[PDB]
Amino acid sequence: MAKWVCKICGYIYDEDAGDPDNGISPGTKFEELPDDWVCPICGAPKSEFEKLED
Ligand SMILES: [Fe+3]
Repeated sequence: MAKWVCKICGYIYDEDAGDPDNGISPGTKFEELPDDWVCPICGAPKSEFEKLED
């Protein structure tokens, strides 16, 4: 699945890994993340992520 980078800190949200420590099971697409999910490292909102795709 896709990977998205936090433009502030460089954390990669990997849809295959999810973010289970913050309530997100593996396989959750970035668009399916709750509106108040933030970067687990720096706290940036979803708006600050970019999909790693051409
Ligand atoms: Fe971040």
